[PDB]
Amino acid sequence: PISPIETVPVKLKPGMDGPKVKQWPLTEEKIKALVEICTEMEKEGKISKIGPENPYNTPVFAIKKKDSTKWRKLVDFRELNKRTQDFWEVQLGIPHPAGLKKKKSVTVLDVGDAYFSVPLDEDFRKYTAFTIPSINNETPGIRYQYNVLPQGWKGSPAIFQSSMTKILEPFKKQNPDIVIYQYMDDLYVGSDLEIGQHRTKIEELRQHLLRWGLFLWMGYELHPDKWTVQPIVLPEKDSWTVNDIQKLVGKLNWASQIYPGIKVRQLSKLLRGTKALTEVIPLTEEAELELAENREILKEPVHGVYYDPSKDLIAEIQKQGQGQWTYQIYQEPFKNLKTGKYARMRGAHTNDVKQLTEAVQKITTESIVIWGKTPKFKLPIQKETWETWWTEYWQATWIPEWEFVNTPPLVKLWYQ
Amino acid sequence: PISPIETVPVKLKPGMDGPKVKQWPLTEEKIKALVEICTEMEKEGKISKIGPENPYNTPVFAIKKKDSTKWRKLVDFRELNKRTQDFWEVQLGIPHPAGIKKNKSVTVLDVGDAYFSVPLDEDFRKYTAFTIPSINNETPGIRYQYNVLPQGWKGSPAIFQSSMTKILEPFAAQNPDIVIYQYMDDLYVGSDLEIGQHRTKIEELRQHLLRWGLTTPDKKHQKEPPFLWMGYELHPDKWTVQPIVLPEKDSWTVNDIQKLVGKLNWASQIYPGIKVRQLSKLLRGTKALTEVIPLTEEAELELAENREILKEPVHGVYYDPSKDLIAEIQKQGQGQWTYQIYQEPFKNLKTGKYARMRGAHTNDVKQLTEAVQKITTESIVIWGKTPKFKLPIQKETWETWWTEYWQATWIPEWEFVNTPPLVKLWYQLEKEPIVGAETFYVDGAANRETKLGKAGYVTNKGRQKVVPLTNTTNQKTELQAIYLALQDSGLEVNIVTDSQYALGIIQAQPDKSESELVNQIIEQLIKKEKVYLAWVPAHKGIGGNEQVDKLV
Ligand SMILES: Cc1cc(/C=C/C#N)cc(C)c1Nc1ccnc(Nc2ccc(C#N)cc2)n1
Repeated sequence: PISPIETVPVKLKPGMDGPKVKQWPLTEEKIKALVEICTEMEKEGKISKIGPENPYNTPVFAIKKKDSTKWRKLVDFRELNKRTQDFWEVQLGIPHPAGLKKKKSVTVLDVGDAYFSVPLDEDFRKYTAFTIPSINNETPGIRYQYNVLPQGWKGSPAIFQSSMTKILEPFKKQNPDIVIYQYMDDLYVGSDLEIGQHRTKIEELRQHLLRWGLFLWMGYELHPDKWTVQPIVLPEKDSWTVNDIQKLVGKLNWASQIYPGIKVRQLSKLLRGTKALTEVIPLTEEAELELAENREILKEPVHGVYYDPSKDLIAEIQKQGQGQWTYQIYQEPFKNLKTGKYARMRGAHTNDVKQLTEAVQKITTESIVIWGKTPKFKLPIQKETWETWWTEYWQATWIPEWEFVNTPPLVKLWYQ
Repeated sequence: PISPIETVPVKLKPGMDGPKVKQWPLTEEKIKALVEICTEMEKEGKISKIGPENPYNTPVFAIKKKDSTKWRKLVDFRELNKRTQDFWEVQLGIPHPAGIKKNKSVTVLDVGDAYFSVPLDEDFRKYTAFTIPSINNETPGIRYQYNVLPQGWKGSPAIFQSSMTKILEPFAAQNPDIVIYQYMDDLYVGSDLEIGQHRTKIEELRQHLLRWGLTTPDKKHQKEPPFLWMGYELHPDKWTVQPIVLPEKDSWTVNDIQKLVGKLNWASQIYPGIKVRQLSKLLRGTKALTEVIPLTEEAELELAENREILKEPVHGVYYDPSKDLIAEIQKQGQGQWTYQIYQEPFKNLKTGKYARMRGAHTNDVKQLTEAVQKITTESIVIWGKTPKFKLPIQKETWETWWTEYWQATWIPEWEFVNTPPLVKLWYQLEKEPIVGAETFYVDGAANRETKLGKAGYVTNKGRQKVVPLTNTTNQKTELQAIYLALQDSGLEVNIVTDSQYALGIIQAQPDKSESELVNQIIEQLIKKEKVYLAWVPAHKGIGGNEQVDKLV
């Protein structure tokens, strides 16, 4: 058991009112589970009803976790999280573990609970106002307020950072070769052991987190070594067509704006003149060399690619068909800090949006592990279609920001 | 021994203070009439007299309805309302008949009394002060302040409703077999049981409100079904929009056609088939609602269908959560789709239409999709669940589309309803180049200043063409050039363009656009057997792009 008798002095930012965010409709079943959940939460004083004198409101919906089919309450504190994260000093997020992204494996623990044993600044509680909607609006919403530290609030991890540091000392001082990070209600633990000897030190981290206080039996396995800026690649054919060359030249033209030394003069010189698309063109001397020299320029790494802790990370995803998706996290155009390709876990999964949504999650999880801050996505979906379904496949206890690209990137296949 | 109605802590907006609005000179009678009202009130406990301290006066007036023998006071709180904080008015959306379970019996209870049992925040009453001028300005004006939610105050409803629900909350909880909608001075209750038990439980209730001293007019709800609410007609098992027929005129102004669109739009909720396109094609950037614009023959043949489908009233049923909830969409035409949501054949809980997002390009499938979505939420909102869709589109079509569309896309559970017109893809571009088909290198270019350009192509078979164009754009030509290659070519053809733009307009497989050009291109595509579009980077001198023929 554990709980602090004091509440850290919290306030919003200057000239910024509270989150008056509209609540979006939820399906009955989600509403039922939210009602039950919010009950025990009241019979444990984590929350308490409020009146009409509270104008503020935050979205709230239900989800399920990775494997378990038990309804969890997720609150979209985005709108607050920005206005609320007025500051954080010497409780500052966390010097980012540049070593976390280097360990063979990494597990993701759920320490969201520990938060619910810490009072909140009385004068602040009015800002965490959320509503359990009513089907059809037949009855008014069931508003509530928070007394304990709100999960998903980007303040809770900061406020609790004090108590947290200690619940770990006996463990950290023990295995100093291990790195532990904390983003939201998530505890990221990575090591350099055997997947089997990895589970070990972790079971020690649960049996330990139990007595010091705290679904605490939930973790994920990552592998930060398998995360790079993938190389761009040109074909290796013995027989080239006008189309093949036309595309090759098209791709090098694009990649030229990322790597300087890319020359195409010689390659297209063998195109000159209205030839048919399906005709075979042989490679010349100049060509063959030019291609080769171009690959060489491409095997190296792009230059001047640096992260800027201040600025925000852009993230693009492109649907490639057959359940394959491609992405690239960056801050400045043509300066990817990372690029990947999400695969097929569920075979002939006839659902693009479920995929997109798992994609966005993994991509975000990675972004937290690398730079300790989620990216801003550019999703290839219609705002309309996305807002109607994502929450039905979401499982993370956090939520990135996102916009919608409604113009087909020519790029789709180059990154193929 | 009454139980008190907990008061609601109310304060003003941050940094702002109260009303110092001057009192306007009245008339002997009014000032005298007010004294009448005002006295009775305080006698009842509503208000009270205040001293020379309280400097918060709010201007009061005095009005009589129309040809009356009674006077009615009117305290203008506009000043205090713009200073009072913000409340959570739980009226962010009224219910929908479609989503209401049938009630065998439904009572009503006037509570225009209880309202006066709900106290105004003690530390706030002072702000609701007003003064009754006295006669002949030979004395101080009588000063009063409220001890109960004012009839025109910002936070009155918000607090009245809250207080009430909190009082009902525990009763509704032990009586799941009833419903209680709190619309104003009326308290509508419904149940589904023997007309005997009903009335009784209504007593079990009237008794409840009595524990807070809340007295009510003996359920002699002067009312009784049918009820007219927010434009509907509710009965024990049916409902419909209040009869608002389509006028008979010859003088349709920007307003007359604007006050016929909302009627059809609102009528669209239940009358199957309401359309408003050609009548929406008569108001775009206008403003002066007086400018009487002509009724095109397009909007005419439309308004004539409206008038006849609006003759035979159509009723919507009630929601029975036991049965399946189904929705059907039909392509009307011109970005027009109309749907019907029902649980049993023809007993539509509600019906509707969808108007294409006025985008330069879009095809039938993208729309069918947008509608499905639009419907989907609206159903979550109303019934808390997704309906099963019946759509005019073969599974096979849909698949080909979502599996090939560049964007992510999805449609909840649905089945193909063969009710023509069917939605379809009109053509598909080859994924690889076609062997043996002529290869058309096309290109176009206009002149920024002279608006003069050329469009044309050159091929492997020596075939050629460059056309001169007046009044055109460096994008237009690029398209015409494809138009040409499509016109002068066989049933199969490989086209090559350096237009990033022009490729995009077709990578979206639009089946209809605003631009007539794009449309003949389409019409052209549709006619072909196999088409392969290929792009190459411009100005890189690439074998084929030796269409220095347009720059000329
Ligand atoms: C939205 C609503 C408006 C009014 C009244 C608004 C006004 N004016 C009255 C009630 C009781 C309700 N709420 C609900 C909730 C569930 N079932 C019902 N059933 C039901 C309601 C009316 C009639 C009738 N006639 C029959 C059955 N009503």
